[PDB]
Amino acid sequence: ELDQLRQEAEQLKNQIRDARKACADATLSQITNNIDPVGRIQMRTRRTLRGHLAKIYAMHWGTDSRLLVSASQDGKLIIWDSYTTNKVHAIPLRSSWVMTCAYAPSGNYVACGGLDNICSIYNLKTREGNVRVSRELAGHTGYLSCCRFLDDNQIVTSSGDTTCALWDIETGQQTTTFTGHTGDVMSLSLAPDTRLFVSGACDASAKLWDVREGMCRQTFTGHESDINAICFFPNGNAFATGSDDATCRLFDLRADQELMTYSHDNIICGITSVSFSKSGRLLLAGYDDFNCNVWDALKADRAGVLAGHDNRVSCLGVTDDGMAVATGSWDSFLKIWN
Amino acid sequence: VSAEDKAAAERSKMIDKNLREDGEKARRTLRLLLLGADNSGKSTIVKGIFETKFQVDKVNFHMFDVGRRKWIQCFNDVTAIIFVVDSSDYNRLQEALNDFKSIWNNRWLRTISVILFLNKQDLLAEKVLAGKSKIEDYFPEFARYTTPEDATPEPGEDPRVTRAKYFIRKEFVDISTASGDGRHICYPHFTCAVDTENARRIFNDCKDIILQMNLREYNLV
Amino acid sequence: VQLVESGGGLVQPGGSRKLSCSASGFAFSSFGMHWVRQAPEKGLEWVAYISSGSGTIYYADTVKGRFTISRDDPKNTLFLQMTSLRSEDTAMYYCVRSIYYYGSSPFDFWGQGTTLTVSSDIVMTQATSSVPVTPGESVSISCRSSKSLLHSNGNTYLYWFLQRPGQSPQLLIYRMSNLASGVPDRFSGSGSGTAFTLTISRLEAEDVGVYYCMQHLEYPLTFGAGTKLEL
Amino acid sequence: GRPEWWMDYQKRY
Amino acid sequence: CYKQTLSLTVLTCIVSLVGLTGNAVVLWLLGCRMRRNAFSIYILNLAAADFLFLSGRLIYSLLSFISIPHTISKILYPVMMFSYFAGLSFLSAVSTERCLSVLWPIWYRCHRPTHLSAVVCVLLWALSLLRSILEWMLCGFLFSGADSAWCQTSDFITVAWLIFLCVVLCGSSLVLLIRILCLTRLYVTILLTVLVFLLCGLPFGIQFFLFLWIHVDREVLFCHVHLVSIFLSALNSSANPIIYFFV
Amino acid sequence: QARKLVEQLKMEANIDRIKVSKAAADLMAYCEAHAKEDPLLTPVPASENPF
Ligand SMILES: CCOc1ccccc1NC(=O)c1ccccc1NS(=O)(=O)C1CC1
Repeated sequence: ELDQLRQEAEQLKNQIRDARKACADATLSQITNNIDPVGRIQMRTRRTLRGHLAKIYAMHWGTDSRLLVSASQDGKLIIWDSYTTNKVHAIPLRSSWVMTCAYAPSGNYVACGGLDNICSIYNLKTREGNVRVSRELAGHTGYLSCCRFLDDNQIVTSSGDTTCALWDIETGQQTTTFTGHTGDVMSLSLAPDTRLFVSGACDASAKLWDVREGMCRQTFTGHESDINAICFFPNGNAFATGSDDATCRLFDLRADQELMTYSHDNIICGITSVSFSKSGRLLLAGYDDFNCNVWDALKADRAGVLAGHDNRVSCLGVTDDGMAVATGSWDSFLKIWN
Repeated sequence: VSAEDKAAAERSKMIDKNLREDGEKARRTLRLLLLGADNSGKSTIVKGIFETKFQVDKVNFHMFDVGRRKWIQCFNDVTAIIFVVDSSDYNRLQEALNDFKSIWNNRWLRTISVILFLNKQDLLAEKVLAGKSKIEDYFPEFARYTTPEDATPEPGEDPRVTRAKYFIRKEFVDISTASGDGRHICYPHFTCAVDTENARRIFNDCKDIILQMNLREYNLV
Repeated sequence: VQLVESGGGLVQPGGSRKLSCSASGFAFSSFGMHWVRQAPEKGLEWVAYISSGSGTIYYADTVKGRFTISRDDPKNTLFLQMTSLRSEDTAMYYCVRSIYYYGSSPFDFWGQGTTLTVSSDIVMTQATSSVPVTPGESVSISCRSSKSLLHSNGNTYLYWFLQRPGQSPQLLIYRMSNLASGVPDRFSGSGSGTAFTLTISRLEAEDVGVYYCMQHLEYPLTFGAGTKLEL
Repeated sequence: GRPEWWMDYQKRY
Repeated sequence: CYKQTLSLTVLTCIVSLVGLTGNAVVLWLLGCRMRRNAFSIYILNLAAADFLFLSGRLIYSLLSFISIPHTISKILYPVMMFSYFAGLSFLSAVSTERCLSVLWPIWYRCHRPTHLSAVVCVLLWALSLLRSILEWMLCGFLFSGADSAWCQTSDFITVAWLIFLCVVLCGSSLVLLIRILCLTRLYVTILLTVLVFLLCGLPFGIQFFLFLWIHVDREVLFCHVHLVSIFLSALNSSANPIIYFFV
Repeated sequence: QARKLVEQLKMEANIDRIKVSKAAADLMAYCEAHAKEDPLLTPVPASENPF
């Protein structure tokens, strides 16, 4: 019966919470008490990339750690040469309401998406010298929130239709559809081994998916508002989330629960972006109060601030070698910090 | 700088030129967001995205409707929002009032003005002369309301219609007047389905929106 | 991608001519264009260059003052104006497209040339002038330069070209290490400043001709003498 | 010529 | 006059100091913003012109409580007056665009060229530099023994330039209210800006260049009209950052 | 209908969990091993930063 199975859901809910409390012997704050703090992290704006005439929603770094792509509501993807500030490409978009962008690991493709519900793949290095739409991936019934390449032929897309999809770009069809979120999926992050990825939705839950099998291994629930940003730890055994409750949280994949909470009474605004450092000792988070905060991932202590933007910090990324961090804002500027 | 980094710098400067030239066109177009529940006659005003272009008095206008708790942040720098209400289906005016209240008090729409069209004022007239359906069932405060003496702008229409017509408008203005701080304004209008002045009305209201933005640039308002 | 060129013919000394090249099949307005000639039996020499947007024009000192380069971007055509023609102005004239951004490969496409028959600098040398190589054998082609092509940005600005008999030259290596698009992986390049090598492992037919090494560090652009491979 | 009624500040050059 | 001369020169030191610290912050704050709209560009330029003018008011005020050499007064003059006229023309340029924003609001925000304010400001800096060269050529070292009528013609244009700026300020402000009428902060700000300019900006500049050829009095002209104008001018420069930026 | 919720909750409930103390140490040990490689924690010299 519909009521009979309803109790079976709550019976297992306390059975899961029983296993989580059995495995919570100590806390990460207890173990990392006798470790040296990082001190004060003083980063300076090394570059200011200008040219976007509207607010910036997304940026992504290339794997060479020199090229990055940026998306703006003006309707254009710009590819910057961060070292020399030069623009490599300016890609006009069919729809101006872009919400995300991605950079293929090979460097051959960039992706894009927004309110048109279409993930558009662009061919960066072809003959004819220009940039062309390689493929348009239709099939989502809600807006596209985030997208990441697994390879040159496989991309993963999240959407406001409460689903995530895995696409074969050659054919143009969803290979796998991931279901289980009850709200608008807002972000995803790919594991270093690319066999798993985490999702974050507006139901205040994070879900760990299996790219191959196609199912949901784990569900993490500690937040109390929309989860806007998600990111793996470099180790691949943990990930960090940022929500509208002015709170970051660290979840352990193997312990199946939250380890640490990054909160401060002075912050009351939401978190738009999150990223880690190369070692995993720095948690960087962009906020709605115009600035970015660097956290010690192991001690829940602020280590610095990146206050150099005149509007909301929308996107944020760290280079693959850890040499720099880039921030984008609604003030239409990108800044490289080192 | 090497030989082909000067050429890279020169190519970058040509990209800046096209970006600047394309943003000049974007500055001469006014952008609108179209909003309103289904059955409101939303797609018959100017008689995931469905863009629509129209111009009036040599000014470009560019209107969007999305077919909202999250994506509404993208439309944070729009010139106005056009909210459309079926002012004749009394069963759902409460939904229209809570839908309008969420938009008005939204955190990212604090400086965006709303142009309020009340479609189906020809169907509101039939529902009030016939007398079969009354406001007072759905809104108790109707029996104690009276058309203001100063406000007598009803040309050639029945007195019973003008009271219900003005009561429905107040239910939306009082939401706007409550918490707006004067940083954004609600412009109300009445339209039936076939009013051909709807472009002029958005224009006159958008000209008032640009005037207030210009006054605040110079610390006059 | 095509670059067909027209003009040519016999011109008396002191005469004048106009050489035109038309592009078809690529975004012509975003490519810089070069004129490179080779004398009837001699090597490759660089003439002129016009940037995208026509903002930068360079000439070789031999033709400076009496040669004008121009382009008509809407009509997809490149020009060269001959004035005060000389007996040293007889050559196969080639048109070359170049695009310069981070990671680009300039001098990708050369065009079939036209023949005109008119009746300091980085000197860089290919000491070997002729090499007979048996098929299937590794062969190394080397050239050196007067100064270092290694720049402060870590880019070494040396390029390798191949000219098969009766053919326009094509690019093999750009910036001394990178293979061009559509080139077998058996081609490799290496070397430090002022000492460079091109290795052809598992040599085959249709892999013979004259090999040139161009420097792109500074203008004027300099080519090598040409180390040729014969069966 | 320069008027004789000028003060010190009125001879500015 | 020895009683008043010390009283007004000390009071000018205080105003000049508070004005300079109010103009350094405006130059610093407006020199850091990335957007810097049309209004901020005039305010940035007027803060610059008020920095030079108040610095000249502060150097001469300090070396007046002491008895220092007079070589400064001949070299600090064509800087103080160059900055003074640059400021009065930037007040008139703010009022004019404040009126154009109201008369044609769509044109102002959609069709007004993005570099009008920068180009107008370098014209007004140049028009002041030209006016100071003209005053030096015709009243100074070069045309010294020629005649005094060439100096008097130059002083005539300075008065003409000062009145024309007044008509631009008052005309631009007046059309704004006529358009608005045909709403409290608007009337408060327009009359405050017009009065501070009329009663603290123009008196100096008009009394100096008019009374430079009308023999009035040794005592009334100097000790009651000149020093008060000097104080009032320093007051006007020390309040423009408050009237125009900090509100 | 609602049997997917109980089928999903069952698969999620049948997994081996390491203790939080063990999980914290692995994070701690990864950070120490890679602490000498990231520039943002301990800044690289002025001649090694490409920015
Ligand atoms: C003659 C009495 O001058 C003062 C008395 C009290 C305070 C300041 C001043 N002068 C000044 O600020 C002043 C500054 C720089 C150069 C000249 C100055 N002289 S001037 O009179 O303005 C006259 C040129 C118009």
